[PDB]
Amino acid sequence: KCDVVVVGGGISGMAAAKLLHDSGLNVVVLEARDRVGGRTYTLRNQKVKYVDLGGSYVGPTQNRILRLAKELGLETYKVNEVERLIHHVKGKSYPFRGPFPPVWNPITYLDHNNFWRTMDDMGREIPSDAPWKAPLAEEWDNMTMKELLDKLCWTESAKQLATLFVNLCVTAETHEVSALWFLWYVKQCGGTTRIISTTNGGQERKFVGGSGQVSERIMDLLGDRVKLERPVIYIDQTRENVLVETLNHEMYEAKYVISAIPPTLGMKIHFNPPLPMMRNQMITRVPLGSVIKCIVYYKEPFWRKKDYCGTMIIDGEEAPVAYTLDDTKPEGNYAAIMGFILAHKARKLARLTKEERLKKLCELYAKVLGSLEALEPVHYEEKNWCEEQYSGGCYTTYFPPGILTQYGRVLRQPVDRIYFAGTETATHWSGYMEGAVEAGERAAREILHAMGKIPEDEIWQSEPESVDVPAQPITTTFLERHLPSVPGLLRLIG
Amino acid sequence: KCDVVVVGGGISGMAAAKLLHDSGLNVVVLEARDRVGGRTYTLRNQKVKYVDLGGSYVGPTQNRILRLAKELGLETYKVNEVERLIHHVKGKSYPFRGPFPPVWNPITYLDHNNFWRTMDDMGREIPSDAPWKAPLAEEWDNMTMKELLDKLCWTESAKQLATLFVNLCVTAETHEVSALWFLWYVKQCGGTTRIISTTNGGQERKFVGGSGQVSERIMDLLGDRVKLERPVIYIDQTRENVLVETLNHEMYEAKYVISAIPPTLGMKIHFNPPLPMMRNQMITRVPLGSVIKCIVYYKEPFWRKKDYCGTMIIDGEEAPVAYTLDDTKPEGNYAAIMGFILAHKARKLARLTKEERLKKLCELYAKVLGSLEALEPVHYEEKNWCEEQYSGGCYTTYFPPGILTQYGRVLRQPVDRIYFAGTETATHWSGYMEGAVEAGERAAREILHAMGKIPEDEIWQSEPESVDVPAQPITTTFLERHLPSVPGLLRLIGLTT
Ligand SMILES: *Cc1cc2c(cc1C)nc1c(=O)[nH]c(=O)nc-1n2C[C@H](O)[C@H](O)[C@H](O)COP(=O)(O)OP(=O)(O)OC[C@H]1O[C@@H](n2cnc3c(N)ncnc32)[C@H](O)[C@@H]1O
Ligand SMILES: *Cc1cc2c(cc1C)nc1c(=O)[nH]c(=O)nc-1n2C[C@H](O)[C@H](O)[C@H](O)COP(=O)(O)OP(=O)(O)OC[C@H]1O[C@@H](n2cnc3c(N)ncnc32)[C@H](O)[C@@H]1O
Ligand SMILES: CCCCCCCCCCCC[N+](C)(C)[O-]
Ligand SMILES: CCCCCCCCCCCC[N+](C)(C)[O-]
Repeated sequence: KCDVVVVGGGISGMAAAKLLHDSGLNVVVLEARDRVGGRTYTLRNQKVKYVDLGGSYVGPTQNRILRLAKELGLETYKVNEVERLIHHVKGKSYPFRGPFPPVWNPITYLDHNNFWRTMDDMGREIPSDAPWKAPLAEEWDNMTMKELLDKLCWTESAKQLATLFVNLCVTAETHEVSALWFLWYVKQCGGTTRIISTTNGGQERKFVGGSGQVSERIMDLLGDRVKLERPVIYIDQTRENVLVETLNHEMYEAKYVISAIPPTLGMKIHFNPPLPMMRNQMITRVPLGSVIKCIVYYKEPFWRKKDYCGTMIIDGEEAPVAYTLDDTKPEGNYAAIMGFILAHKARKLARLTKEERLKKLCELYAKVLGSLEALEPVHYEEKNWCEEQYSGGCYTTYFPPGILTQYGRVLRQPVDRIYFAGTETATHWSGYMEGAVEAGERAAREILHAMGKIPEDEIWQSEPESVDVPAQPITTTFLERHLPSVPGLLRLIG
Repeated sequence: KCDVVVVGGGISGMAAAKLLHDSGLNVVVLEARDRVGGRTYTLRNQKVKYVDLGGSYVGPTQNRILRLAKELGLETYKVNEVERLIHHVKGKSYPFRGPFPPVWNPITYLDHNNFWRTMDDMGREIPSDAPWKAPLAEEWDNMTMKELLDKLCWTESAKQLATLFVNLCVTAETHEVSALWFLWYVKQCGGTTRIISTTNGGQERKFVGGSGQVSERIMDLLGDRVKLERPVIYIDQTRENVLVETLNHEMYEAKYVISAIPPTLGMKIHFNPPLPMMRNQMITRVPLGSVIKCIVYYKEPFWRKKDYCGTMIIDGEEAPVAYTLDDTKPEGNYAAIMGFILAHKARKLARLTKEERLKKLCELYAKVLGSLEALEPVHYEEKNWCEEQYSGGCYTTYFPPGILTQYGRVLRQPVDRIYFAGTETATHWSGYMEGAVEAGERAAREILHAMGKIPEDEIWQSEPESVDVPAQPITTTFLERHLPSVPGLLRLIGLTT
């Protein structure tokens, strides 16, 4: 008994399922896996209490997920940043404060500052709405992030940090991704400072008890309406009602469909009539990134006694993990260090066993933190999202050179009675649980409008700022704004 | 009755289905569409007699498809190249002979000759077998064709021809594709001259009566064994026998499976257990190209009376088609001009209607050939492969930067009892009907060897050269081999100063 069938049981699909349900429509969520959540997964066991193996951090400006979470009963806590962060470079650890690791060489400094600034400068020229309408869309999209970096960075030290920055943001290589798309990505989160910041940015907080809780609690509000172990394999739009068919043979009929699965994963559904050419091809050109999330558990948060907060930014090819955060529960309990094994390394180290990875991570953390204690883990958890069939990767989808301009506007164009959600279709914090909410609700409202229940006026809604997580605005030093680039200085002579 | 289930009813799947069948095994071909052939499709109707709307040309060195075709009863005929070809550049038409349009400016000449030569030089370093083992695999793979071209080409005239060359070979933009992969592609066909040549190259000949005939005639040899309208949707390897399930609900059980569908199209099958991480992700990173094949029929082969053979190479953004060949049947009958609408243009002009495209093609062919007669088409056929669900595109699969080195060796690595065919897994003329044969048969022989019926020794077989289409070898002028590059000349005169 269905007005709308939502494909996809993740935050986006649930967010949508709920909005429709709240508005008095009969919905149904068909979910392939034996669990809701998708790219969020909260493991619960005795050694760990709870742990986010998937999507986890939420921050200021991410108002939608914060709102939906509150209403569903959930609370946040601050990720630990009281003590010092560590930038570990060329085999040595240098402690620091603030978002960016400091650089002492005045030339290198000019270069670094210019890089971050130019990402943001370039970004101001790309609309979130429609990145392909950027004045230099063609040029920028026809060129990789590695190219742009090779051009923009006069120092090896800045090329390397920039690379790490790209690797960490989108779990792909700089040579894999289009410049236009990457620049769009960063800007639709609020620029470099917002995206890279723990305190006052994207990694500020986590949900008490896990984020799996979000889509779980929505499943509760919907009773028997969410159907687990139901992978959709066929959508048929020939008749008056849309027929949607699952791998186990059940048939569902609906006036409308929200597809809230990752773009490329539409490949997994057979369509009748065939999809329009643009979409048929678009969905083969949009891969997801590669990451292993790893958590190592320790008797005590030892790092803090050495005045380290747990954050490590680790340069170099040999290091299996480039970025860590402290994962100790808000109490002091269950101390842990979180880390990502990114991009090409997620492929290299997947060859090893669970134990061999644990060993490599510990030896690293031991070197970086300079403490024997890191060699004594009390427990370990990991997830390699590269092997998930109904995910395709993590965190999100990336666009190779040339594809955003050409196939861009396809992603959220309705196909008859199919409407498209999922975070990759958001316009603010796309890539994140936030985007998942934006997209989920907009797609729902699109259907509402088609049924003539709300005006076009009302499809895209703005969101009131959170009271519990107010957003400090981002500011820049006069010197930051005005210092020359390395070439610019060379030009200030001859 | 199933020892091996073949998914994929195209030339590769059939080539395979037959090899196994001839060796006394019970096979089954499960095919999604209501026809075999796949990326070959031969339209038959009264206005046209027959027309290849899909894969069509065969040439010297393409011995496998040539052999399989002969044994199946088929014959070839030469594509028309008797008269002059046309290079149409900056609004004007310049007739010429030989494979390459001539260039007169001595500087530009050096640049052009060096470009073609360097494609081939770089290629000699890449193993067909395993392109990712090239000495400079990382560097080359991390970089797009547009990048390599921007670096290699000192003249705009050469950048443009090189771009067209890329567009035409792989139906993609230079900025879309990895340099390593592209250089591999060209070299596994026999280098630039072989790939671009009509006479004595890849476009020498067509099959009399169509190429759909190839897989069709194999369907005949197999009786009721090919099951049309059967799209596979689930493969299950948990048990002793592999279960394969179709969209209409039928179950098939087999000791082994050949998947002979385009790599990325495996996405369309749900697996149990899940695929290994590498494949699972590989198959999202491997798109197919974009092309519309367009044939315009005329009362007579009028071009020939003007001493033009029908070949047009057309530079420039405004032209909807960059390359045409003469499609007149070997008799003189049903005169026609064949042309491709490539890459980004395939997306742009799909917006228009059948008639609007015809008009644009006619106006172009009229300008290029300089004859009002082109404005008077007697009939028109077209296929836009971009809209094919069970194809994904045409002609073949292309690799974006970074993917070949990382995900390369995954393409033809067995997954338990699944073995992988399809042309994208060939090593000689991959991308082509030839490749489809190579890969089909190798896959089949892989299974044969797993059952201990033939030695490992015998999985990859070499192929005797055709008697009807012998291969003239490729040669180069002394001057071609030794003329400086543009930079090389700049160097050569900076050693007087
Ligand atoms: C995995 C990853 C993601 C991630 C992260 C770290 C990693 C390791 N860290 C994050 C961070 O800390 N902050 C944040 O905001 N997000 C972070 N994420 C990204 C985040 O997980 C995603 O942005 C978000 O969860 C996306 O949600 P969405 O709903 O848009 O996509 P999904 O979660 O994958 O849900 C899709 C559901 O659809 C089901 N599915 C797939 N195919 C089918 C078929 N064919 N039939 C029926 N159902 C299907 C999937 O199973 C899934 O449940
Ligand atoms: C389309 C294109 C191709 C082409 C060409 C021009 C264009 C417009 N010109 C060529 C040229 O002149 N010379 C040449 O040698 N080849 C040319 N081609 C390329 C050529 O067609 C291909 O290289 C070759 O045909 C590839 O064959 P292969 O067998 O390897 O791949 P396929 O033909 O697509 O066959 C696949 C079959 O599998 C079926 N399928 C797909 N999905 C499923 C599922 N899920 N279940 C069951 N069956 C499935 C497809 O329908 C297809 O029949
Ligand atoms: C200049 C420091 C180098 C970059 C530091 C910022 C780390 C980026 C964190 C992005 C993590 C994204 N995600 C999904 C894990 O939240
Ligand atoms: C230097 C002339 C410009 C390139 C001319 C060669 C045309 C390449 C033909 C490739 C066609 C491939 N295919 C599949 C249609 O056979």
